[PDB]
Amino acid sequence: KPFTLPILTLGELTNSRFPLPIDVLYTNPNESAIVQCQNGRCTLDGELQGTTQLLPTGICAFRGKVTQQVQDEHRGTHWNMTVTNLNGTPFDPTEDVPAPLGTPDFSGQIYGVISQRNTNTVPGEGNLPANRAHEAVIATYSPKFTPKLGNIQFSTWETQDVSSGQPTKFTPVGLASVDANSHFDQWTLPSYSGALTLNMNLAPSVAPVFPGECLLFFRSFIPLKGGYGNPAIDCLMPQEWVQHLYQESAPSLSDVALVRYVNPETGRTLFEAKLHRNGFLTVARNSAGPVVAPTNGYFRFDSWVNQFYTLAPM
Amino acid sequence: SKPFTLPILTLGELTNSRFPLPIDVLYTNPNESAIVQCQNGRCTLDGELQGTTQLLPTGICAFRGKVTQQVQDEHRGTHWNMTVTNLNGTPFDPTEDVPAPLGTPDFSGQIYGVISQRNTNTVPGEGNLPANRAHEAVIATYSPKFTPKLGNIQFSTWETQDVSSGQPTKFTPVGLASVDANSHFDQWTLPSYSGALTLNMNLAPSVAPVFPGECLLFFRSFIPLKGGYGNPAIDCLMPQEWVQHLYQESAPSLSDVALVRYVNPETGRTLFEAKLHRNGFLTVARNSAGPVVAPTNGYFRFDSWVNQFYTLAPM
Ligand SMILES: C[C@@H]1O[C@H](O)[C@@H](O)[C@H](O)[C@@H]1O
Ligand SMILES: C[C@@H]1O[C@H](O)[C@@H](O)[C@H](O)[C@@H]1O
Ligand SMILES: C[C@@H]1O[C@H](O)[C@@H](O)[C@H](O)[C@@H]1O
Ligand SMILES: C[C@@H]1O[C@H](O)[C@@H](O)[C@H](O)[C@@H]1O
Repeated sequence: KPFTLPILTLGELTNSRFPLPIDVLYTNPNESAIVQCQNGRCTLDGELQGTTQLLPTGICAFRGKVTQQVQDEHRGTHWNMTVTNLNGTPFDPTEDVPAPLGTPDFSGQIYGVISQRNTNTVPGEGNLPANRAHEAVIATYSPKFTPKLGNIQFSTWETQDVSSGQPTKFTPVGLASVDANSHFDQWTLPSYSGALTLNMNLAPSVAPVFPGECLLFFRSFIPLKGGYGNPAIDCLMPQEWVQHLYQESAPSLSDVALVRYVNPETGRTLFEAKLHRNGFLTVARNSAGPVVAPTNGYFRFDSWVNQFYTLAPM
Repeated sequence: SKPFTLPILTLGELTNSRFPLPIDVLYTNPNESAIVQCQNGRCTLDGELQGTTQLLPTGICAFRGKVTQQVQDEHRGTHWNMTVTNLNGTPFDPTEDVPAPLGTPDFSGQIYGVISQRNTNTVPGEGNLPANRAHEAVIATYSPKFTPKLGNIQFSTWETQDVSSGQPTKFTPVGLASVDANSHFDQWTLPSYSGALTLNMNLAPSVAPVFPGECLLFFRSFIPLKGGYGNPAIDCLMPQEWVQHLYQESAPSLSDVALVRYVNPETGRTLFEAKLHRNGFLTVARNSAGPVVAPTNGYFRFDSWVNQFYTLAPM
């Protein structure tokens, strides 16, 4: 079965690491961190890895139940919630995954909305349940962030109106802050089972091997609740590529696919890239920053090549 | 002729094309009195997007634009006029043959979400990272001030001051503010995209069974509530992944109807069959309302092109 990529353009792609559209292609050759994100991880023959799942609505989402308000040194009102799988089934910590699929894969203060729909109903209210929603923050670097253990903590501005024991949804929206105390680092993984524990079942780190090459990312700018900043989240492949590869399950005929970024209006190749078996792109570029190209551009699979292939410089 | 196909995503792997929600259940309601004419999640089987449908899951019920004015409510809350662009940031051209900017909500109600802003500019001499803010907001799509086809809408906030004019603004939808009587939630009533006395234009057509004994089959999602009582749902004709797939493939439609079977892969058994109509919606032979009780690892498989006169096996 022939390997293919979707023919979605850049303006028709979304980030696999946060629910955002792709804004630009981006490189950063001098990156010192190990790149080992856990969402947006899929091999070219369709094997999902890390915490990657298929739903755009599941990325950095949680489902579960609030148990109780809990004490925390930091500003706000804090709440513990058990978390299930996104489909509502109990999370089984013995599954070979780092954490429930969809769990955030970076250090930071994730801002979103917690909403609840009660299980019990009121006969006087048409046998309909009570609801509430409030803004919430999840500090993924907190020692109380333990999604692999089945529970996490979030904070609210709201001091009282979060109910215990009721079905709870977290809808991510952006970051609370990128100030010095907010520990935003997109390449630092959370400790999924808590402080001082080793993460397990990780999707592998990715890196260029060939001289002169660097990773190419699909970059999205992420909203902020407050403060100064222009934070971004870079994914290895957009969510639509995860979904496509998973569907197709095309055998990988070598370790490296040659892809061409094409202008469909003109037919011209803007640049070429290596698409590696584990699901990431490299290019021959010696600079950091956006790739300035039209958003109607798209990657086209050309052929299977190998580690010895020399890319034309961007 | 390029063969027609559906994605092999299961129900637990599909999302709603009318609001950013996972699909929860398949659903019928034969006795529905409203005309079904939603504008998001509209795609022909040969890949033609219709209505306000676009491809991004992040674009559904999203807005992009700039705030122009603050207006305090008589009683409570603050209203903000917002001039909207296309989601890709280019100016919205109202003479474009669409009902409204792609992604515009397609139903009456109070849509609850978060408005966020990232300022364009920084203060000369004063540090070079832009200022940001986000607050909860509500968009009343039934409001006379909801005129996205004219290039502007209004949202309201609890926040009374901290929303900036002339700065890039994003609306991230989250759910509904209310489903009380005064909140006018009706998923099949279209907004008046240009205001109340003006006719909507360039609409995707209404959908309905033709053949006796059939009813529409929907992909149903439950939508969060900011407050109050209720368990509101949003029904789409096809999930967003089917829109994306059909658009990609652009397979010619070889009859008016693609016969599809909902299959249990564990047993290989067909649970039921359905008609997938050329204009992009499903019907089944069912004479009851409510969820279809089936495993979420079940999925629709294309069987063959049939005629509109084909008689469905009763569900
Ligand atoms: C819920 C809280 O209300 C306050 O007025 C705001 O200043 C906070 O940002 C937050 O939204
Ligand atoms: C930089 C400042 O951060 C705060 O959270 C906001 O409320 C202000 O509007 C401003 O953007
Ligand atoms: C921003 C507003 O703050 C208040 O405390 C809340 O009661 C409202 O629901 C809203 O969130
Ligand atoms: C029914 C009530 O509606 C309000 O908005 C909520 O704040 C309460 O928690 C409760 O759900």
